Amino acid sequence: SGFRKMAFPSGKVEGCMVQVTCGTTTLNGLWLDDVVYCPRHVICTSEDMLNPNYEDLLIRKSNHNFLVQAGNVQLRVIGHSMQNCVLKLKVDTANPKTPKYKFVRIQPGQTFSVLACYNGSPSGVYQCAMRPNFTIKGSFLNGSAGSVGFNIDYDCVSFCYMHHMELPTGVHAGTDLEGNFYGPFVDRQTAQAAGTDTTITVNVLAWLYAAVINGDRWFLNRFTTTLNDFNLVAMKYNYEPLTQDHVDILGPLSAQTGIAVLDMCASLKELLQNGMNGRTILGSALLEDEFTPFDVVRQCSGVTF
Amino acid sequence: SGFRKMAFPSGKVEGCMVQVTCGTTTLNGLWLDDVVYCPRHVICTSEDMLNPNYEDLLIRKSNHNFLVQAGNVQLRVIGHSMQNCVLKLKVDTANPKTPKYKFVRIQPGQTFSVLACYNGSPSGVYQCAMRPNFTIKGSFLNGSAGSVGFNIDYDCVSFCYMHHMELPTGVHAGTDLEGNFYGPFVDRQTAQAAGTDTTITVNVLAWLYAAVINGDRWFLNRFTTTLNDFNLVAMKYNYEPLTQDHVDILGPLSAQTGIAVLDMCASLKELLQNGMNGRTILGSALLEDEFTPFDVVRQCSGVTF
Repeated sequence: SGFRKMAFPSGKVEGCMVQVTCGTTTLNGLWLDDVVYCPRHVICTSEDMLNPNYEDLLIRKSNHNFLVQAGNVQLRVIGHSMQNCVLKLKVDTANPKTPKYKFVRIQPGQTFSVLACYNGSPSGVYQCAMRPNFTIKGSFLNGSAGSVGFNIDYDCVSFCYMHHMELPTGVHAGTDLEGNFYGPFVDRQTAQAAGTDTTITVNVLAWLYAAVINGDRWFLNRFTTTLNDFNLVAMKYNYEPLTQDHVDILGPLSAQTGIAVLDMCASLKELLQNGMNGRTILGSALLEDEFTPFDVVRQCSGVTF
Repeated sequence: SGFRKMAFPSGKVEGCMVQVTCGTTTLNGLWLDDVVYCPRHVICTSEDMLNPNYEDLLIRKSNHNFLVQAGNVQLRVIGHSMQNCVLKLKVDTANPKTPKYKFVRIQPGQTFSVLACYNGSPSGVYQCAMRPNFTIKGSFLNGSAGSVGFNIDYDCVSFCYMHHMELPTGVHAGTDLEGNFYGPFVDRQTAQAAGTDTTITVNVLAWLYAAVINGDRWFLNRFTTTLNDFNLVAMKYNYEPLTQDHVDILGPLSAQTGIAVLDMCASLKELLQNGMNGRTILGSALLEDEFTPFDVVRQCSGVTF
């Protein structure tokens, strides 16, 4: 019945999006309860970009110097504070659109939906995944700093990301809602770059299982292999090595389809060692590593929120 | 700065979604003002799937026999009517979430976002395009009939599609909000199938222009060609033939990049006649035909709503 990349409905999250302007820089922030969260480098100026020191900028900042906008409505600020690398300003106006929310930190390989917004107005929503080098291959333009990626579980919203900068290589770096950076990055213009990227294995295995579910079975083989062999193959073809947790997590899909994991390992090894022979899987001629097993289960079972 | 497939924020549309139940069949509908629109085959039963006649069923239908669910809230229905192939039930409760809306009919090649819903609750959003055979390659499971695809223009929402059935071939068919079917399809369980499909040229050209904008210009050539030659090669490789409107519409992108359309036509002909030589463009090894020029302009210029 098809298999398409879909993101969570960005209905509750967009209601808490606000705009903040300080001096000459303008971007967007999140408005939960009566505290607004924004990137810390909004107090930084063009001159401060060579070497910024944030404690002096924070102590020298006053309440009136900061302008906060919710669409056309400007609120009032009665206090300010800083937490790690994220500024949280005490705003006297509580947000009636605040949903039930949780703050979580995600490990590499987990997928989340990002609501891209410019100048405090939403523009679009799409899915993305955390690369092993702690980067995301998203689509952001200038002035888009402050967009937040989120996950939805029934009623609770889990926020996991917040855009901060764009690397010279064309990838993006961000921090969690508590101010901790994702990977070895700092908010400065020194020699900042990411490491070597490796394609994930669990995501491509889940994608293959979804393809088998949808009716594509031409790549199935009749062989069985060990686990050290697949670990060596993954490390040899630039893939993250497989573990016992990664072979247990595929239990639901394997039971649903009836095909063992080692057979899929052999099939994937034969696909890598021989290409796709010109055929395409789910309309793609290359392996996709942006489908976690949970996404495959949810889309193929119609779980709704 | 990246290039991803993103859909419109489903915040205003999500609040207008409601659920209906009649007899044994249950699905979801749209609630605008104080009239609800639902697919017309809800009044059919298991026996009616061989040869249904709707006039008698509407004659015998009463107000109390129809159950409407707005989340947990049940409304009141005062009267019923049908327009073409869509049921319009007069509900005495006006929808406070009704936005500024327009009803439009789209031609093949235009893209829109679909808010998939199950049992009256949203599930996800994704982009899709109207194929020349009047079908869409979406991801819908059983009981998802009634989801509506929409477009957003600043403040006005344009609704263009509504899911009705799943073809045996694995594609979907739907009707506009007025009730006219998209292509030769009837809401009956008989011999129904689509025609031959072809890849749309303008979407591929827009995708190539976006790739050139992002900095991937390894396929650029130094040749010029006529327009009849491109028409011949498009019809030769099963592409929709190009026109003068399709060469004028690419004016903005071509002026922005400074690359003539005929040069891109020659590059595309040489790509099709020789493959991609193992290289990839924007992370895909196959040509993409789901990016209209408007989408390319909007994403590369950061137009927000």
